[PDB]
Amino acid sequence: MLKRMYARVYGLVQGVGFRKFVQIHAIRLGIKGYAKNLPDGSVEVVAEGYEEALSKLLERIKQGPPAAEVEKVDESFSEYKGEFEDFETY
Repeated sequence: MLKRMYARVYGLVQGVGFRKFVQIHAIRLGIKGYAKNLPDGSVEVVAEGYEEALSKLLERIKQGPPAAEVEKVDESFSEYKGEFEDFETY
């Protein structure tokens, strides 16, 4: 069940190891896509992979790394486009 998952992460989420934490867990789970800093201070994640893997990554995203303080994750699921070959951070 390949899917694409979009996640917007609000809170104390920049300067705290967030993008690397998502990347590591994505690589561990076989997920491709990206985690990106946004100018407003939040982070966005686009992830493609099997549903079960995406759900595991979502759980990680909601927690964040130890220095993060996640206020809310907004997520949305949609069709897998097979757009990515790696998991990148920007």
